[PDB]
Amino acid sequence: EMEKEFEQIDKSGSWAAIYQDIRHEASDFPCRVAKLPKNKNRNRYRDVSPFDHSRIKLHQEDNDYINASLIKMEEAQRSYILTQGPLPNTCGHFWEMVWEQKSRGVVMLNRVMEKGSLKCAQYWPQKEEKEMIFEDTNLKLTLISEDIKSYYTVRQLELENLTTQETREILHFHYTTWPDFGVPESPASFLNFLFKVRESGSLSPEHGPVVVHCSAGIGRSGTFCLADTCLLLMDKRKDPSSVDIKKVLLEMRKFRMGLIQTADQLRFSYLAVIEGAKFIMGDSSVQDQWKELSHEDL
Ligand SMILES: O=C1C[C@@H](c2ccc(C[C@H](NS(=O)(=O)c3cccc(C(F)(F)F)c3)c3nc(Cc4ccccc4)c[nH]3)cc2)S(=O)(=O)N1
Ligand SMILES: [Mg+2]
Repeated sequence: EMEKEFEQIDKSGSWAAIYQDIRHEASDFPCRVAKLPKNKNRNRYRDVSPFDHSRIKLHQEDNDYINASLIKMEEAQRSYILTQGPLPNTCGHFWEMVWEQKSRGVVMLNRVMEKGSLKCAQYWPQKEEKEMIFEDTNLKLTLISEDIKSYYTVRQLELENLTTQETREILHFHYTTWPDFGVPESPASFLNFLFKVRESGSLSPEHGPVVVHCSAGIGRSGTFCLADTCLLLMDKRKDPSSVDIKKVLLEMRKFRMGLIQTADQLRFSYLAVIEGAKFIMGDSSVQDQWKELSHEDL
């Protein structure tokens, strides 16, 4: 039924109309804290703000603001923190959030520079011997190792609370070829990556919410979370054909504005879920097929 709906949307050529209807029906909640004058330099984009009700609060008394939102999907039983690409002055805040929320994984879907423009600060160390210290938050971050694939890289980071000396291993899943306002090369390349994150254990409820970000934390980040959530629901319900992706996206938009930024990212989300359903329904060949198709060992 999901592919029947997909098939009729394609035949009618109504992706833009469907997507615009979602934009029109999406929740509108205040973002008063994000808009306070003192928080202007903590926001990368003036039109992308976290709603007050779902924003992540830093545990510091000075200013607890960070442009990050808790997306809590009740039925799917999974939470995600979606945030913008950190700014030069909010990298300490970013890691303080990771620490305080007890996240185990960070999913990055953009590159630091895209088409001649900075989209995110270099918030993690590129070299083992050049660790980073965020003085304002008292955290130390070290690159332990990295596994570089053709379109994505997985890194092992060690985050240390300098005050208590406790250290934690943080896994960084960096998708390096997802164009801004665009889509992955194929459902296979997207799913291969998603399942790598799932298999790492990072999404387990024993850990805090995975932190997902792109440049604004809504387009690419929204696509990633929508597909994951829909696949979770299909695996959970007695009838996987009951999953209404448009309803799931409207639910996600109650927690952060603008998730899914183009009609084609919405269409791609359908393809990813339709393709991923094969695995949910049993198929044990699709995963290797996805890896092969993704050409990750290029
Ligand atoms: O696939 C994506 C889209 C990126 C993205 C999404 C939103 C923004 C916020 C920008 N604010 S602004 O300070 O660059 C900006 C730009 C224009 C107007 C504007 C106001 F509405 F006037 F505030 C703000 C931004 N770019 C547009 C382009 C766009 C146009 C039509 C439909 C969809 C997107 C709209 N807002 C930046 C990156 S992502 O990193 O979330 N992944
Ligand atoms: Mg070296």
